Amino acid sequence: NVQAHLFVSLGTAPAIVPEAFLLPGARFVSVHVLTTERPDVTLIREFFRRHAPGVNLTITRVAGFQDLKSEEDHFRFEEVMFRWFLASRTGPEQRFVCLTGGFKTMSAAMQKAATVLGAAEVFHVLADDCCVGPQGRLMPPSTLEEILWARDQGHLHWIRLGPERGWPQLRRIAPEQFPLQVVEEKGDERRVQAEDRAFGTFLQDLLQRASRIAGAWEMLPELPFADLATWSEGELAWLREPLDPRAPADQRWVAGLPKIELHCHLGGFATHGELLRRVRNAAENPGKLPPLEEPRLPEGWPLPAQPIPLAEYMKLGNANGTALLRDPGCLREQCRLLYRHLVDQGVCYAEVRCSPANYAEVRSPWDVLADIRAAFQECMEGARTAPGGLPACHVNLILIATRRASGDYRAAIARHLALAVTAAEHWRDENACRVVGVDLAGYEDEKTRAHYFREEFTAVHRCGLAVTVHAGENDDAEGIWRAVFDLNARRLGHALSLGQSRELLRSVADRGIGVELCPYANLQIKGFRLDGSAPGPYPLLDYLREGVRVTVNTDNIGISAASLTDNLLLAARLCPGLTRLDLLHLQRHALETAFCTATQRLTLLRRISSGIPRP
Amino acid sequence: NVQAHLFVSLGTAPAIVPEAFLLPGARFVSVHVLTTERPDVTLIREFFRRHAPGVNLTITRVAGFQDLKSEEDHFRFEEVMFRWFLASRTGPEQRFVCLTGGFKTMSAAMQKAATVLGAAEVFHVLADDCCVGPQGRLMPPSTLEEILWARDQGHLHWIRLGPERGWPQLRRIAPEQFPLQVVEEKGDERRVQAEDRAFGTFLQDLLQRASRIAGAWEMLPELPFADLATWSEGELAWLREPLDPRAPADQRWVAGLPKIELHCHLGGFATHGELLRRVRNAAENPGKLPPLEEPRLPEGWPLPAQPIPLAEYMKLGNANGTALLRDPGCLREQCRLLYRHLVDQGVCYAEVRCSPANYAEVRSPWDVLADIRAAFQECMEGARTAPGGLPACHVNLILIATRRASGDYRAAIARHLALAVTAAEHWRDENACRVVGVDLAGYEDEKTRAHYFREEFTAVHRCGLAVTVHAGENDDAEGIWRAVFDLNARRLGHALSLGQSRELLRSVADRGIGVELCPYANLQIKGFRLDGSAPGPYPLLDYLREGVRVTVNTDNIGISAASLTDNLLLAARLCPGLTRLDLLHLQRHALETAFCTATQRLTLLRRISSGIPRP
RNA sequence: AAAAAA
Ligand SMILES: Nc1ncnc2c1ncn2[C@@H]1O[C@H](COP(=O)(O)OP(=O)(O)OP(=O)(O)O)[C@@H](O)[C@H]1O
Ligand SMILES: Nc1ncnc2c1ncn2[C@@H]1O[C@H](COP(=O)(O)OP(=O)(O)OP(=O)(O)O)[C@@H](O)[C@H]1O
Ligand SMILES: [Mg+2]
Ligand SMILES: [Zn+2]
Ligand SMILES: [Zn+2]
Repeated sequence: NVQAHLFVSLGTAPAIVPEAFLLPGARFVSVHVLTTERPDVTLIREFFRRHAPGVNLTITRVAGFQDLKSEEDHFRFEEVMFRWFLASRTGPEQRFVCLTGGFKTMSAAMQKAATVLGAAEVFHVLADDCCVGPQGRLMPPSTLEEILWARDQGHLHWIRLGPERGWPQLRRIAPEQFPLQVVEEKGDERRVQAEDRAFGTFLQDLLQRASRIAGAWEMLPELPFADLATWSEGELAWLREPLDPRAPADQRWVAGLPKIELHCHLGGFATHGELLRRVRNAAENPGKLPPLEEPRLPEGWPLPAQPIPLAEYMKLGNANGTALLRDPGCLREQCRLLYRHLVDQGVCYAEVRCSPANYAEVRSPWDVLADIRAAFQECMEGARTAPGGLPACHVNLILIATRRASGDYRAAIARHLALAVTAAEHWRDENACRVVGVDLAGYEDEKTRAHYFREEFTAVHRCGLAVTVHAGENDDAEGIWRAVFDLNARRLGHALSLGQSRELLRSVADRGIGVELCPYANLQIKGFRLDGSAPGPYPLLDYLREGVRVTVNTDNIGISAASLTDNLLLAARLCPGLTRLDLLHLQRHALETAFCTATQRLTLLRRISSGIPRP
Repeated sequence: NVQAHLFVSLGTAPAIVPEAFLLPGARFVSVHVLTTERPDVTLIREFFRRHAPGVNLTITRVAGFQDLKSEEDHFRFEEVMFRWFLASRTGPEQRFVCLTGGFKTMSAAMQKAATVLGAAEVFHVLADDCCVGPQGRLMPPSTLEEILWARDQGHLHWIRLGPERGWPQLRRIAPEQFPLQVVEEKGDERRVQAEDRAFGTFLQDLLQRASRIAGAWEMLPELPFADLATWSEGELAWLREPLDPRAPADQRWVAGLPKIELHCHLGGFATHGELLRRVRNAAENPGKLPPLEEPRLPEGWPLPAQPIPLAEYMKLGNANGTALLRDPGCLREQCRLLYRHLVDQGVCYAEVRCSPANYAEVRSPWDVLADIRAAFQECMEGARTAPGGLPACHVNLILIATRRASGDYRAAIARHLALAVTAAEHWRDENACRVVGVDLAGYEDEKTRAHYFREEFTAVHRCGLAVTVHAGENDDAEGIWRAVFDLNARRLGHALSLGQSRELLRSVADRGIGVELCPYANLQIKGFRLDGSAPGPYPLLDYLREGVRVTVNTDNIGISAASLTDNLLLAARLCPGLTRLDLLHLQRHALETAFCTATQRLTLLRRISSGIPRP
C-alpha cells in the first residue's frame, strides 16, 4: 500500500538507476535521481519511457558541482542532497535509498542521510560481467536488451542493509523551511542550489545535543535543570569548580543568569543616589513633599568593617518609604523603577513586599494596593518581550505585617491580614499580578515571637494563603521553631539561627520549608568573615549540604545598595568552595519554593532551563 | 605531538595506502589497513620497506569475505571492522580515517564507524591521471617513483572531510570484552574473525536510545521518571491511554511495576485462609493460644453490594491482632510473612504501622517494638538481592496512637508517643529499619477530633518526628484543616471529604501534604459507583488534576483481602479514564512523600525509574 | 574495489 519511492545517485556510469528500479518484490513510483551535471541521463529516460510509463521520475543536478577538487563542493552537494531529501513529502516507510553510483563521497553521504532521516531501506546493486563488447567480460553497457537479459537470467544481486529508524524530530521536519532554488527549470529535470549553509548546522548541533544528552544521561536527576545535560564534558567540568568572584568572566556569567527573586521590599529600593531624585521629582503635590535629607552611611558601606544593629539599619532608609510614598505619583514611579531594575537584572520572577496601610492618609489602603498592582500590571503589559507572549518579569505581591517593640501595631497586623485575604480573593487571573501571601516582619525578641500571633493568622490559614515569617535574625532556634510549627510558615526569612538544632534542621529540610538568605543584609547586620579571614561561618554551604531549600535574595536594594547578582557574588565570597552548580541549585530551590501555580512553575522551569548562557 | 594513527581500507586497487600515508603536514605512525583475502598488498609492503622504516604498518584481512553475494558477509565485515577499530588502544585525537578503497558499502561503513567512534580527521584521496599505462590516459596503479612524481608536482588532492566527536560511551571501550580471533598469522598480515554480531546490536540500540531521548526530551519534566523518556512514541502513546483492568497484559504490567507502600497495618495481614494457620502454628505456648474462629465475610466481600460500617469492619479482623500476636513467635512469624508478601508484591519501600502497647502483658511494649524491628531487620539481611548490596524491600515503622469512643485510651496514646520518640532516638543507622513517624488513629467524631491532642503532640514536634493523621473518612473538611494546621501533619489518611472545600484543597496542594487513598477499604466502608455503573465520585482523578499529592495503598491487607496490584486496578475501575501515567504519578508522589532521607530518596527514584517494565 | 556498481 506504501508508495515506496526510490532515492538514487548517478555518476559517469548510467543504467544503474534502471537496475536499481526493478528490485524484486517491490513496485515503485516517482524515482528520483541525483547527478553532478557532468554525465548524461538519457538512458534512464528511454528505459522508463519504453518499459515503465507511470514512474514520472525526476533528475536533480547540483549547482556547478563540476568535479571533486576541494571540500566546499562536497559540502554544498551534501546540503543540496539533504534539502532534496526534505523537498519530497515522504514518510519514513516510503524512502528506498541506494548508495550506488558516482563518488564514494556521494554514497557515504547517502548512507548517512538515510541513517539520520530514517529511510525505509538501503541497498547496493551489483551486476556481473556478462557482455562481449569490444573486449570480453565487460560490465553491462547502456543498451536495454542486455540489461533485461542480465535480470531475467539472474545476474543481479541487490544487497539491502536492512531498514532504518532515524531521528524522531528529523523524520518529517518541514519542506518549507529549508528551500531549494532552481537555477534552470525544464521538463522532468532540474538543477538546484541552496542559498545558505543552514541544514549542516542544524544536523550538526542536533547530533551534538543527542551526543551530549547520551553522555550525561546518567546523574541527570542530580542536575537542577534538564538543559544542563546538553553542555559537554568541558562545560560540565567548568560548572564544577568553586566560583571565582574576581574574574570578570564569572561576573558576566552570573549577570546574564536568569534569576528568581522572593525577598524584596518595595519600601527600600529608591533611597540613595539618583533613583531617589527620580522618585522625588514625580510627586503630584511637591509642595508638601518632605525636605531632601540624605542619611549618612558608615565608612565602606557595602563591605562595612563593623556590623550595625537593626535600628540604624531601618533608619538608613528614612529618605524613602512612609515619608515619601504617600503621594500616588511617587509610589507609581517607585513601582516602575523597581520593575525596570528587576528586568535589567534579568529576573524572570520576583515577589515584592509592600505595606499599603502605611501609605493611607486620605486614600484607603485598598486604594493603595490597587494602585500598586495596577502599576505593576500596566508595566507588565508594556514589556511584552520573551517567547510565548509572556511578560519579561513576573512579579507578585506579599503583604507585610510588621511588629514593633512598643506602641500600636496589632491593629495594623489585622488590617494587613484582612487586606491580603480580600486582595487574594479579588484578583484570580493566572497571567496577571496577584497577592500570593503574607509576611510577619519587624522587631523580634522573646516577647514578639511567632506563637503570639496565632489567633489572627487563623483567618489567613482558613482562607488558604501562603505565609512567610522573619525568624532567626535576632533570635535563637526557638523562634524558628515557633514560626515553623505554631504559625505554619511556608518560608523563613534569614534563618541564620537554624544550625544549632539538628532536629529543627532535619524537620525544615524534610517538610521542604524554604529559607531565604540575603548575604548583604546578613553581613551588614550580623557581620561575617570574608574569604575565610564570633558570628560564625555563613550557613549557606551547610544548608545546601543538609538538603534544606535555601535561596539568595536582595532584601532592601536601596538600603544595601546592590542587586541580586552582587548578592550571589558575595554569597560565593562568604563561603569558599561554593560552586556555580550550587548557584543553579539555589535557583531551582527558589523556583520550587515560590508561591505560584503548577503551570506557571513549569513555564518558569522551562524558561530558566532554556535561558542559561554558556561559558 | 599526537601519534596520528591511520585507518585505511584497501580494495583490488593498491597504491591508495601509499597515497593516503602522504599527508601535507601530519606525521604518521602505525598505518593499519583492512582488506579482503584475495587482493594484493605486496606493493605497500615494499613502499614502506624503502620509504618509511619506522612506521610498522599492519594488514588485516577478513576471513570469509571475498565477493559479496548477500548482506551476511557485509555484516561480518562490519562487525570485524568495528572490533579492529577497538583493538587498537587509540583515542579520537590521533585517529585519521581514510575511506579510499573498495566497495561503496565499505566506504560508507568506514565513514559510519568514524563518525560513531569519533576520529580526529576523516578524509580520502583522489588521483589525477598521470601515468600513461598500456592504453590511453591511465592513473597510477603502481610505480612508486611515478607516485612520488605525481606527489611533488601535485596531481593528488586529499579531500579533507573533517573531524568527528563521537559518542562518549564508546570513545575508548576495551578489546578484551569484544575481542578478535586470528585464523592465521605470518609477518604483519593477519586474517581475522569475529564470533558474534554483538557490537552491531549494541551500537544500534544505543543510537535507538538516543533517538528515544531526543524524541521525548521536550516533555521530560512532565514524565514522572527520567527513564520513562526512553520508551519511543509507541510505548508513550500506549502509556497515555486509559488503563483497562480487564486486559491480562495490563494486569501483568501493573503487577511487575515496582511499588511504594505507605499505608499498611501490621495487625491486619493474617486474618483468613492458610496465612492465619501459618501464623497460628508458631506460638511459643500453643496451649494458652485461644480457639480458632473466623468471622464470616459478607456476600461478595472484595466487591460488596452494600456499604458497611467501621465497627463490624474492625470486628472482621478479630482472628488476628491482640488476640493472637501477644505471643513473640506469632509476632515474628507475622512480620516474616508481611515482608515476604511485600517482596512478592514488588514493593521496594513500605512503612508498616504497629501498636506494640497492645501486645504487652508480661513484656514491655519496648520489647514488642524491639522484637518487631529485629524481625524486620533479619528479614532485610536475609534477602540481600538487587544491585548495590541493598535489600529488596525497605520497611520503616510508624507507631499508631489509637482513639476510642469511650474508655481509657489517653494513657495508651501518651505511651505510644513516648515510645515513638525513644525508638526514633535509639536507632539512627541509614540502611536499616527505623521508627520514622507516628499516627493518630482510632475512632473520631466532633469531640474526638485532632485539635484536642496538641498538648500531647508538641513533644513529637520538638524531637523532630514525622506525623500522620486519619481524617476525612467520617467527617467534613474541618478535621482535615485541624490536622493540617493544628497538628502539622505531613500526610493525611482517607481524606475523601477534602473536595468539598476548595481553599483547603489549594492549601494542601501548595504545601505538598501527601494524601493516602485505599480504594478497597474506601469502597467497602463508604461504597462507590463502579465503572460509572449517593457517596459521590471517587476523588482520585480530581485530586490528580488539582495537583495534590495522592497515593494508593492497601490499608488492611487481610481484612480487605487484596494487594497493591488489586488496589491499583480498582483505582482504575473507580475512575474511568485513569491512565497509566497517573499510576506512575502516584508512584512518584508516594516516593516523594515517604519519610526517608534524601540519599535514600534518590536511590529509590533511580531504581524505580530503572525498574519499570515495558509493554 | 580513488575520477564515478565487482
Ligand atoms: N531586613 C529586614 N529585617 C527586618 N525587618 C525588615 C527588614 N527590611 C524591612 N523590614 C521591615 O519591613 C517593614 C515594612 O517595610 P516596607 O518595605 O514596607 O518599607 P517602609 O514603609 O518604608 O518602612 P517603615 O515602616 O520602616 O518606614 C518595616 O517595618 C521594616 O522595619
Ligand atoms: N481503616 C482504619 N481506619 C481507622 N483506624 C484503623 C483502621 N484500621 C485499623 N485501625 C486502627 O489501627 C490501630 C492499630 O491497628 P493494628 O491492626 O495495627 O492492631 P490490632 O491489634 O489489629 O488492633 P485492635 O486491637 O484495635 O483490633 C487499631 O486501633 C485500629 O483501630
Ligand atoms: Mg521603612
Ligand atoms: Zn524581608
Ligand atoms: Zn489505615
